[PDB]
Amino acid sequence: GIVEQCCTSICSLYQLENYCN
Amino acid sequence: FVNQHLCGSHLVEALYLVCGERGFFYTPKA
Repeated sequence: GIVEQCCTSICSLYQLENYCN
Repeated sequence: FVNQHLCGSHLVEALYLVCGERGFFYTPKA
């Protein structure tokens, strides 16, 4: 999930936007 | 500001900035 993608590893705008409504 | 390790409030802050008036969902377990 987001923690694995952005916390444990380096985040990206692409991934963050996957979590916008 | 988005290209780094973001945890906890740092992550939520980034989501807030990026998503704007769309809002977002933060699911640390899922």
